[PDB]
Amino acid sequence: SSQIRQNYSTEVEAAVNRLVNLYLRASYTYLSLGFYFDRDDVALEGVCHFFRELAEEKREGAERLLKMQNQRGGRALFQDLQKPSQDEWGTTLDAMKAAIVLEKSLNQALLDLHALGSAQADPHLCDFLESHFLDEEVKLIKKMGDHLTNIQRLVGSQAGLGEYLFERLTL
Amino acid sequence: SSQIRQNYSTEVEAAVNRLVNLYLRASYTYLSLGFYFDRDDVALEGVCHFFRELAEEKREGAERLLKMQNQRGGRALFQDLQKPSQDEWGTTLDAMKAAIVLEKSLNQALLDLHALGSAQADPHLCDFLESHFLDEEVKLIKKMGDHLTNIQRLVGSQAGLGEYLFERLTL
Amino acid sequence: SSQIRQNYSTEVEAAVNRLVNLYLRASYTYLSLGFYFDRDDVALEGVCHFFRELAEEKREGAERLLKMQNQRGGRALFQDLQKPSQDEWGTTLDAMKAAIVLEKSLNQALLDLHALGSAQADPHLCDFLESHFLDEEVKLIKKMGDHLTNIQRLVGSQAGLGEYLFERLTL
Amino acid sequence: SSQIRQNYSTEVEAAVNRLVNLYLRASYTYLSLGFYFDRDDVALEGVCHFFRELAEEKREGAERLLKMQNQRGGRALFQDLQKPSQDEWGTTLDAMKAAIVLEKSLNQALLDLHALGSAQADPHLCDFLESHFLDEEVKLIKKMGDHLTNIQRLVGSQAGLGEYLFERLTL
Amino acid sequence: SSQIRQNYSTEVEAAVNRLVNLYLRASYTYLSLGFYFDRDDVALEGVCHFFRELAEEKREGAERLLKMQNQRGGRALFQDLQKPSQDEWGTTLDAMKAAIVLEKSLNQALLDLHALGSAQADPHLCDFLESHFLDEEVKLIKKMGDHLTNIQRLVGSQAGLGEYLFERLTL
Amino acid sequence: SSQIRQNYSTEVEAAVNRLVNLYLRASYTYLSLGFYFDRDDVALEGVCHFFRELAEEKREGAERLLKMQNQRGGRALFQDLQKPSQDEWGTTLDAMKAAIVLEKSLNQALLDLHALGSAQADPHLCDFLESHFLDEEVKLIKKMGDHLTNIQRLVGSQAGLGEYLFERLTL
Ligand SMILES: [Cl-]
Ligand SMILES: [Cl-]
Ligand SMILES: [Cl-]
Ligand SMILES: [Cl-]
Ligand SMILES: [Cl-]
Ligand SMILES: [Cl-]
Repeated sequence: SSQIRQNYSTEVEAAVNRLVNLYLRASYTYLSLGFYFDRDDVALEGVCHFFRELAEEKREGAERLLKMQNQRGGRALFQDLQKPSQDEWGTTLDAMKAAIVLEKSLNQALLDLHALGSAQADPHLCDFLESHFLDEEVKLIKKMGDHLTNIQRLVGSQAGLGEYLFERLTL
Repeated sequence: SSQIRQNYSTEVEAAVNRLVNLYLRASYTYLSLGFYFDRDDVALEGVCHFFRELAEEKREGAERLLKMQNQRGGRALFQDLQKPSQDEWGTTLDAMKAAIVLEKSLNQALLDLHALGSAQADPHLCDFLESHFLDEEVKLIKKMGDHLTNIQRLVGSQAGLGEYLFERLTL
Repeated sequence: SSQIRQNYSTEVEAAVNRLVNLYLRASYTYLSLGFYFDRDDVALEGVCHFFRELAEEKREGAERLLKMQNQRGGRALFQDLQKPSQDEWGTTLDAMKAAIVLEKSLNQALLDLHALGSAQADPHLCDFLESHFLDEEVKLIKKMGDHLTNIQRLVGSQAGLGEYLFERLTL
Repeated sequence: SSQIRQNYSTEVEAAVNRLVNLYLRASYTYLSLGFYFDRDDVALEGVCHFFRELAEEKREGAERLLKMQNQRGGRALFQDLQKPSQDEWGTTLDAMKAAIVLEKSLNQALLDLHALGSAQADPHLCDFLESHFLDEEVKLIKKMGDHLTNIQRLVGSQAGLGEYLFERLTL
Repeated sequence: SSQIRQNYSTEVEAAVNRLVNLYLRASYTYLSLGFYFDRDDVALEGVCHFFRELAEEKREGAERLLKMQNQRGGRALFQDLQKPSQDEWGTTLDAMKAAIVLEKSLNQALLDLHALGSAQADPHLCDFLESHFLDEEVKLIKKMGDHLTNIQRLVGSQAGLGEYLFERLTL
Repeated sequence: SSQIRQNYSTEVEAAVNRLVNLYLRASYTYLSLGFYFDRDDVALEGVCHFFRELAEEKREGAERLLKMQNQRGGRALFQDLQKPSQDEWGTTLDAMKAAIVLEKSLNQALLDLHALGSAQADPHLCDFLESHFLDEEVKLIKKMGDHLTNIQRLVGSQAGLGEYLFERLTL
């Protein structure tokens, strides 16, 4: 039992460890998406770079949650990281749809945890999510929605052409 | 129905559009106050500049609310902008009293919307108001109260003299 | 009655206040067009930026007219600002057509006021419109006509593709 | 009754004045701890500097609370500052334990006030504590817990040696 | 009993601890005066800054006395800090009169302690007061007397006007 | 079947994907070791930093293997990442022993894969391991052996003292 722990519920502690698992899983998914778009038979470098950058952001999320865990006197506990849901990710469109689905699930986890922190009267947890995750997630989802719209407008008749142009002129 | 929208109530969406209307109305009021104090028969440049600067701040408020609207997947809807409540604004004192009344009504709108966001369990809205409006509004109201006190001390016997001196040495 | 006013007709004064209303209305229209193209389901950033920049130019127009009003000893009077004619603006093409219609109506207001100033023998008003509005308006209308032509050439068979390319390579 | 005060409960106002008293009392305690470790018969300069720096941080806390008090239109009221609980503070270990006890009581005061602000629907107070105190307090308590652990590992057989080494290589 | 203490009377040691209490009390008084003049209904920023700066100087005085205490091998002992004599400080005039009364009492404490050090044949104490307090106190009292005279000349018929002008053009 | 693949055996391809799994698992282990030594009740910052840096190096290893996979025309395939073998890592000594065990198993995987590449007559694979992994691994193992020796010499009678000193003066 901790020298520092104050106002830090076991329920929050545990949900924080699950969120770390989710973020790491997200990182892994993006590592898989990034290297799929680096395949010689896919070869969309801008799409590759976009997903690799998200791998990194999601790893950094987990790391910030682990630091906060320790700052509040909780105990990091790690679980198995499950492999991404797919081994091949189809088109840029398919991939960006899967990424928005993923982000909406991270975002709902963030909101679920905020609500718990709020029911537990844990304002530092609530602020920590407010300052470092909730707005970042909103901005990212807006950006992906923006991309989806542009990808979709570009499919038209000429899907290859549109995929090339999006990668070259937007990403 | 939106690709991005998550945890964003129609009630919040609508209140955000009304707040945009309020901020724009406030901007307009300050544009009118600014140009009244630029009249050759009023000629108080420091008072002019103070109100023009607030016109600009309130426009920027509306713009930030419109951006957030889009970031959450809501739909901006614009209404008629009603003209300022007055065509002539009297003394610096009169004007600063009207500006504090205006700001207290914007501030109560902000607090009403925070409360709604809080009842709707919308922590991103609550944080967004916290980070960009509530403290800014408090600081502005403090500053106007400070000015009012100084204007009032300067009326004394010699109202013209006091109005000149306030504009020259404070604004 | 004014210490400074000379050769400044009540007819000009009033038409100047109406032109201010028109410019502000134009600004508002462009604010609405700008945020429509920032929607996640429209997502054309170059179109957004083009219209936001015009919001700003039209606000600055009104501000210069209000300053001149005061410089000539007239009295600024503000009216209700009516909401933009549309809540959704369709394609880039639709939007640019609406913007040219708007600008042609501002331009005819400018010319109507010049003619009045000319009938009233008010050379300072005539010069002020000449120096700060008439050429600026011509240049803007030329630019919009240029854009319209390019948008139209790009519709061809492939409307999404053409809308993307115009926004990416021209705006 | 105030020209500026809005949504600022007498209950919050009073609790803010008590928190100011607590922070100042904390400052005083740290001033006493700092000068005890500057005694020629204690002579641990790094421990001295650590506590003097906290004296300063806690004074600055009180000052920020007094500023906010005025910004919200409340009235600062000062009380007697009670002397520190001890005139001599024993070992570095003893001192750091007393400092963690102190900080946990400041931290619980902060949380109590946040809860009150939350029950009173006072989001500006809640944000102000979130932005300037709650995380700072968590970080400080983590740091003191870190120090305690290191002090404790160093006692072992050789308490003087461990106290010297901690002061020389950590503080 | 001290390894370092030489020619340092218990009578001096104790009077030094009382002087520390006096200086801290003075600091507190000035902290209260500073925040009173930051009230929105008082709003005299130059008066605020003048008193806050004295809060700081008097804290630094106490700190230098505590350092010397330790340098001579005496033992710092802290007492209760009594609250300022007033919760509201009236006009700038009232406040500056109270500050001169306060400073004259600090100054008489300094002189009383010098006399004791002189009777005890403690030249280092006498020099320490000479080098760091007696002249500083004289200069401060001269400055406050200068301010009082200027405040008094400005009351005349027009007290608000004079209070504003003093704060704007002198402080 | 690949446009680029030449002299790249399915046996190598598969072993490369398993090595990626091993490196990622190693990264995870080091992430867990790093945050254990950041606990307030462990508090050895130099040990924390040493393991976090290895988390990063092992992630970069996996990333370089995934890039090479794609460069040779193989297909990255990801598996479940198993959780670290321990939730708590004991002393610095315990941790460094576990890290050397881990590295010896990575190193044997590297050598096993080199041998396979050598039996398959795949000189590019052999060179790639030579240039980017085998020497790096040797250097790291030497460094850990160096650390182990120093940790062990420092246990002596005084284990806490030795753990503190190693972290402060070596890491
Ligand atoms: Cl799975
Ligand atoms: Cl109206
Ligand atoms: Cl209308
Ligand atoms: Cl007491
Ligand atoms: Cl008292
Ligand atoms: Cl396992």
